[PDB]
Amino acid sequence: ALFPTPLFQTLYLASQSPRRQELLQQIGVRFELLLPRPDEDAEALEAELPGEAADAYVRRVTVAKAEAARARLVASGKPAAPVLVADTTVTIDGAILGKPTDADDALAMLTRLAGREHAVLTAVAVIDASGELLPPALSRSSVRFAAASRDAYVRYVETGEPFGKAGAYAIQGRAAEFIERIDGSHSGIMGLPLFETAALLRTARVAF
Amino acid sequence: TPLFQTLYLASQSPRRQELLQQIGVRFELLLPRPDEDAEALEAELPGEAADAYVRRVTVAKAEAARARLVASGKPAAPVLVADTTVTIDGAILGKPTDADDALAMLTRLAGREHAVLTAVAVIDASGELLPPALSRSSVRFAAASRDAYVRYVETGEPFGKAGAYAIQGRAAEFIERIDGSHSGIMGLPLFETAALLRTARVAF
Repeated sequence: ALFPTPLFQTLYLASQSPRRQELLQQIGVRFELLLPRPDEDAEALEAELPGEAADAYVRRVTVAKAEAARARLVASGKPAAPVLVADTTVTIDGAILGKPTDADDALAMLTRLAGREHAVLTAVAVIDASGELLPPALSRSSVRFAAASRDAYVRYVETGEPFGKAGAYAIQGRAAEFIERIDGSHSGIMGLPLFETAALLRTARVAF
Repeated sequence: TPLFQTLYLASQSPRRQELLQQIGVRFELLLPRPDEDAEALEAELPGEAADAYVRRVTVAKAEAARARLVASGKPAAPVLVADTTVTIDGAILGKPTDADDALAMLTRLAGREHAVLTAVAVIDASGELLPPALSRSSVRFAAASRDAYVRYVETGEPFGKAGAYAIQGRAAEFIERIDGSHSGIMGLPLFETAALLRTARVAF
């Protein structure tokens, strides 16, 4: 691993996520948010295709996010620097789990995860300062939930933590009470795998 | 039913304090008094296994925390302690003594798998020491390079941590993979800790 001398003090972060922001701060990366303009439909890039495996999906979506972020940068007229994006999916038996629509949905997702392993996959992509897409990296992790009990899961849902979370849980919150083990990358599970992200940032000559 | 709204955490570690707050548990602290040699509790025994070491030190911390509670005159409530060690090739790696020691530790961990063992113990409000729990994790470091380890030591992040790295900091850059518990590696394994706290009737 040969790290060339850095040329860029600041990275453009094309992410609204507080977790991804926190994880960049954890490795000492300075960043400027570069968020989708009012006229951009950022949600459209995240639609799945049919029969598409989860690893294929998250990679594809991450590449599109990267391309949209770079086009955003060109149109802003702001000075050239690398741009970063990422995407995360939570799956069990190949099925993608989204955010619960209500308490009963949250309960049903958690009872599905309970007593089993599931996979959390995060892809990260960086477009360098000259506009070249670097190879996206995929972080694969598994997460084991205790069987616990229905009442234990109801009690968790009643805290409200499941809402807005893919798979009805957050690893960095109260759900840690049910997580027996993980295998892979805790930062990856949270939405930005730091080993692979650091590597892309050294390649893109970002100082940290 | 939970009976206690709060417990005592007998720990000076910012990481253990943050982790406990993460699961929504309210806590006061029982910190060592200035004239209490808290460091001597962590002395290894000659030829002692890492596993036995962390267990034994955690029971000793629990009993010193019991005496602190008693001395303080504060009300009965549960008491929580934990201890963490890093091990590779059967050897125990503690907190580095200086920058040279931190570099020697990291050089020993580079390109290899090591284990991080954290024991946790709770004394319930009645004064009964519950069975301790042990969280075992493994961590894989990339080879990286001497130079890259030198720069990391330069940041100061190795100091105060067993094995001379902080998983929740810049060291994440050379950690390829973990298996076990990220909170356990940081010093308070939340799965095992939560279970003890439910048994001790702490509200959260």
